[PDB]
Amino acid sequence: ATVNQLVRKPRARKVAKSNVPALEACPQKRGVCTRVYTTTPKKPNSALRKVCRVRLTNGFEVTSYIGGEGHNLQEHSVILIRGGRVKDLPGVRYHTVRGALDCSGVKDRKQARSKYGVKRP
Amino acid sequence: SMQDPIADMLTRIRNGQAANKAAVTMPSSKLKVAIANVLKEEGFIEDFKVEGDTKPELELTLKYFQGKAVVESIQRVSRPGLRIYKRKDELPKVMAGLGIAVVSTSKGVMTDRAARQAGLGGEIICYVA
Amino acid sequence: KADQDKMTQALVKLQEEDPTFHAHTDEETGQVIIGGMGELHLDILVDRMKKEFNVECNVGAPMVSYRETFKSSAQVQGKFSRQSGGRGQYGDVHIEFTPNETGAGFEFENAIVGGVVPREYIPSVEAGLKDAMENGVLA
RNA sequence: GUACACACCGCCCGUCACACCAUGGGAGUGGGUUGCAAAAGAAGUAGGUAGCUUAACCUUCGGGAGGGCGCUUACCACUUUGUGAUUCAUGACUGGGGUGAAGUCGUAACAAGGUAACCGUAGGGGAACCUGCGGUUGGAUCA
RNA sequence: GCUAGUAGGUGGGGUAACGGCUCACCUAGGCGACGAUCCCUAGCUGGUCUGAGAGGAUGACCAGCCACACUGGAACUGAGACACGGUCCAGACUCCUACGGGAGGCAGCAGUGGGGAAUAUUGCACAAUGGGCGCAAGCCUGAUGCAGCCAUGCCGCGUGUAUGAAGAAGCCCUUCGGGUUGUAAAGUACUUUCAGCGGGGAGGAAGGGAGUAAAGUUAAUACCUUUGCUCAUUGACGUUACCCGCAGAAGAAGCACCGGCUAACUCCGUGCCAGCAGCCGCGGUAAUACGGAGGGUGCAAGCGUUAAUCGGAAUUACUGGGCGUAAAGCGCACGCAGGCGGUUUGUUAAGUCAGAUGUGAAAUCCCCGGGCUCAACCUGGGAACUGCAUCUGAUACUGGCAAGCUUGAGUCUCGUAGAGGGGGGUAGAAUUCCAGGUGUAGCGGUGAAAUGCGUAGAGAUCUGGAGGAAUACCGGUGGCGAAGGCGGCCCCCUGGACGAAGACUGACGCUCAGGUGCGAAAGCGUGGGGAGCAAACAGGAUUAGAUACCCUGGUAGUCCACGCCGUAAACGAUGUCGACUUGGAGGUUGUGCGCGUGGCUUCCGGAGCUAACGCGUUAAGUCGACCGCCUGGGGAGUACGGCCGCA
RNA sequence: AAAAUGG
Ligand SMILES: [K+]
Ligand SMILES: [K+]
Ligand SMILES: [K+]
Ligand SMILES: [K+]
Ligand SMILES: [K+]
Ligand SMILES: [K+]
Ligand SMILES: [K+]
Ligand SMILES: [K+]
Ligand SMILES: [K+]
Ligand SMILES: [K+]
Ligand SMILES: [K+]
Ligand SMILES: [K+]
Ligand SMILES: [K+]
Ligand SMILES: [K+]
Ligand SMILES: [K+]
Ligand SMILES: [K+]
Ligand SMILES: [Mg+2]
Ligand SMILES: [Mg+2]
Ligand SMILES: [Mg+2]
Ligand SMILES: [Mg+2]
Ligand SMILES: [Mg+2]
Ligand SMILES: [Mg+2]
Ligand SMILES: [Mg+2]
Ligand SMILES: [Mg+2]
Ligand SMILES: [Mg+2]
Ligand SMILES: [Mg+2]
Ligand SMILES: [Mg+2]
Ligand SMILES: [Mg+2]
Ligand SMILES: [Mg+2]
Ligand SMILES: [Mg+2]
Ligand SMILES: [Mg+2]
Ligand SMILES: [Mg+2]
Ligand SMILES: [Mg+2]
Ligand SMILES: [Mg+2]
Ligand SMILES: [Mg+2]
Ligand SMILES: [Mg+2]
Ligand SMILES: [Mg+2]
Ligand SMILES: [Mg+2]
Ligand SMILES: [Mg+2]
Ligand SMILES: [Mg+2]
Ligand SMILES: [Mg+2]
Ligand SMILES: [Mg+2]
Ligand SMILES: [Mg+2]
Ligand SMILES: [Mg+2]
Ligand SMILES: [Mg+2]
Ligand SMILES: [Mg+2]
Ligand SMILES: [Mg+2]
Ligand SMILES: [Mg+2]
Ligand SMILES: [Mg+2]
Ligand SMILES: [Mg+2]
Ligand SMILES: [Mg+2]
Ligand SMILES: [Mg+2]
Ligand SMILES: [Mg+2]
Repeated sequence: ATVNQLVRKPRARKVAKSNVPALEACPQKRGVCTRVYTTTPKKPNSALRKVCRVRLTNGFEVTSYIGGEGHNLQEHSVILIRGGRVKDLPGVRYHTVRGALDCSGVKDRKQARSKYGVKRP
Repeated sequence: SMQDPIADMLTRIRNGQAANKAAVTMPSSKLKVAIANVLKEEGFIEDFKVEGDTKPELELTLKYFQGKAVVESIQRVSRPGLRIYKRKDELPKVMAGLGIAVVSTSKGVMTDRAARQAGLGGEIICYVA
Repeated sequence: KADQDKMTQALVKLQEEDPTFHAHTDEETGQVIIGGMGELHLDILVDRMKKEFNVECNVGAPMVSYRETFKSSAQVQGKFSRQSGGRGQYGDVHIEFTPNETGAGFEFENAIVGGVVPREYIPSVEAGLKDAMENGVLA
């Protein structure tokens, strides 16, 4: 582009949208579980990945992934969610924070305990 | 149409050097002759000669060293579309001083070194390496 | 359903207010069941919802989760053939259904003889039955 | 030549069926903001003066000057009415889009893909498309 | 598009003051594509973060400025307010009431509830600095000085140090030989920061209050004032820093990670399950990728994760990118604003350049230092603040002004070639139809058929007539045109190009957003025309079906006039103008004297360029001027809105 | 002449 054209119309940047809109520029957001269920991953993966529909305090209802093996989350459970999408799960853009609020830490976990809210054995 | 005669001169030199031409002739002008003097004094061209009166023509004798053109790169800096003026402290250094920058000062056209010695800034006409 | 979300919150608060109050949504029926130590207890709670929580509600009898079982035994055939060009879909299985011991649930028997159904397809047959059994065969 | 590379038993298009998601339209419905045209007139300030009243000054000793109060006018907040604009939410139903899963119907393109393909336009047809007119080569063939 | 106190003027009034500030009158102005008006968002700055920089992002703490103080509004007092802890009115809330009426405003400090992922004590002292009042003493000060809580960050230090083979047990692994943990631990010899206990101990303190003295002042050795002199006296922090002594390694390490990216690998368990995951992917029975263990790697009172900004991203490219085929040249042209502009002299000094002067708060950043045991932290000086204004200079270049010149551009004189355009006329061939003659059973069509046509005489052949459309051959990588396009011959009207030799004008130019014109085919409107061809439609075939391809028919349309539409793979998928840079073989059209010299065009190819293919003096090489356009694939050139259209 | 298809 020529300088004269750039004077008339300057170089234009990009908006860049967030992959975690429901968080609304917050590290975590509290919400209540509206439905805890399992879902199948997209090809080429096969499993029954655990997810939960959650209505956030901000008023957004989103799906969150329940990481770790085993959870005590039922409908009407208050959980803290953080950013983090799941590749093979379509529409899950958030993760539940284990070991916070009503969410419990993973049992029999000896490695990466802080990531699953487990206290030092 | 023809709008930048200086860039044309620089092109003729460049295209001549690439075509291994002994000399390059062009329509003459006071500014062209001034730059030709600076090139000659800095040892980028062999000699220049202005001939004619009604329509003077400037012939520049190009110099090739070991079968290689002395002028490895000649580029216009300030141009009609975008004029470039520099203060004495901002004068450019071509090829870390190994090249020259033809600058038009209030005391005439000269190299960047000469202008920096005279404590004069001006319009950066071209870079000649 | 606007008050349903409020009802959730109301039940939460009610549970905090009274330990004996127990709120639990039966998964099978999909209906929330309110437990109390007395009729009057539950009545007061519901009245509280209507007023304090401003949640209009109407009590009802908890739905019952029923199941089905074949009362008779009969040998049957299931044939599925869908070939009209290129790769098709053929599958025939002769399965005998008999009333199992009450509480024994499903007792599938692979009595395939002559390897008519290849071993690889056998688990699928069983799995397909299981899924179909989970779905209602009567009601 | 090629859009094929477990390599034509390749690749691959659209309708239809089902599920899900975002979104457009939709008799309308509920909010936010706002334009215009009016109405309204608390308090305050300024202007005028039915009446009422008055420490300091003047005085012929009666009054006078001036002031205050009240009243009145102007300006103006709340508030009110009508009619528009804009924005957001929601709406029976409906349009197309995307994502599913070894569904159904064909086989349109890629080889000359078996009628070369494609572009614009028009008409027709369950669907991919087909046909006319003009255009392009980003088609093979030639012994 | 916007605006009636609106723009200006005049007079009057008003303010501390200028002013439509206000009013009356007069004039009709003012603003805006250099973005007005309107909509959305937002306190601004010194600075902060990131970045090599240019930029990008940001404006917490600190400092300056502005705005607000329950909401809406108004004034009073005063030097200053339209006033956080003033007044009045209205409103919503809370509270009191004898029901008549009252009262109040934490966006001062602390604190409470609520909201939230999440942010502290209803502390102490005016000892110091600063402020209000006072003669002063003093008093007031949630300013401020300090203390509390919090790993929130930053910085410094510690959790021991040497020795120690027994290469112990024990763990893991192993080819069962052994290896690794690992000198690691025991064992031995030391040190004790810090914590703890004890005991010393600064500095922040200046002043103020008593006297006492001299001087000044005065009538006065009065009083007062000033400066010395002397004596008691003022620390919230506070159990201060710091120093010293005592006992004893005692009291003090965790977090993440090891498939690649990425420094760090095995065993076991599980078996497309459970699970993992930033990306690529991993898991279906020999998982360094899941989970556990052993071992290692990295960091450390932290370590991870999430959110967020910049960077990497030359991925909006000013620095610093592209557009033949990857995304991207408007279908073509004219042209206003705008951008840019040959050559010469003089003039001016706008830009530009130089120097000077004022300013650009302090802090911060940077450099050189100083001070806390060091560091973080604090501080002196300097630098920088890249800017702006003004003055004095320089004048090359750019600009302005003036005069020129001819080389760009243009005019004229003459000739040439051309399917360039518009209008009118005409010729020959062929098809179809109509009438008649001759003649007799087929014709036509296909891969093969059939529909169809024919004894009501077809087809074939001959003669006459009617009508429409298109112009064989010439004919060509030929020509003409801005593009779209343009083809018999003749005339009429008309545009452009090129060449030769002179003259004339004197930069009169180039590009061009918006605007305007032209713009294949199809299509649309009105009125004509209609031979042939042919969407649609019909029948016959083909086929599993055949809404096709093939056959027999056939309407709109194709044609003309006028109007509309405004699009095509409108393509060289290559914007326009100018200059420059090896060659060869051709075509077409001028011109000079076989050899020159112009215009246009085709193929091939060198350097160079290109991702490659290719392009290659007709550039996609080398440069300059201006414009258009692109920023992953879908969604989508679609929706919505606007404009245009009869549709 | 006809000559479809193949998670
Ligand atoms: K997998
Ligand atoms: K819909
Ligand atoms: K609506
Ligand atoms: K086709
Ligand atoms: K078509
Ligand atoms: K005004
Ligand atoms: K006036
Ligand atoms: K800034
Ligand atoms: K306010
Ligand atoms: K005062
Ligand atoms: K004080
Ligand atoms: K650039
Ligand atoms: K112009
Ligand atoms: K000049
Ligand atoms: K017809
Ligand atoms: K252009
Ligand atoms: Mg809607
Ligand atoms: Mg009033
Ligand atoms: Mg096909
Ligand atoms: Mg085809
Ligand atoms: Mg093709
Ligand atoms: Mg058709
Ligand atoms: Mg704001
Ligand atoms: Mg950078
Ligand atoms: Mg006053
Ligand atoms: Mg006050
Ligand atoms: Mg207050
Ligand atoms: Mg507070
Ligand atoms: Mg809360
Ligand atoms: Mg007090
Ligand atoms: Mg490695
Ligand atoms: Mg294993
Ligand atoms: Mg990040
Ligand atoms: Mg960048
Ligand atoms: Mg690029
Ligand atoms: Mg393409
Ligand atoms: Mg392209
Ligand atoms: Mg073009
Ligand atoms: Mg033009
Ligand atoms: Mg100047
Ligand atoms: Mg400063
Ligand atoms: Mg000049
Ligand atoms: Mg002519
Ligand atoms: Mg031409
Ligand atoms: Mg047409
Ligand atoms: Mg017509
Ligand atoms: Mg026909
Ligand atoms: Mg036909
Ligand atoms: Mg187009
Ligand atoms: Mg064309
Ligand atoms: Mg194009
Ligand atoms: Mg070539
Ligand atoms: Mg459209």
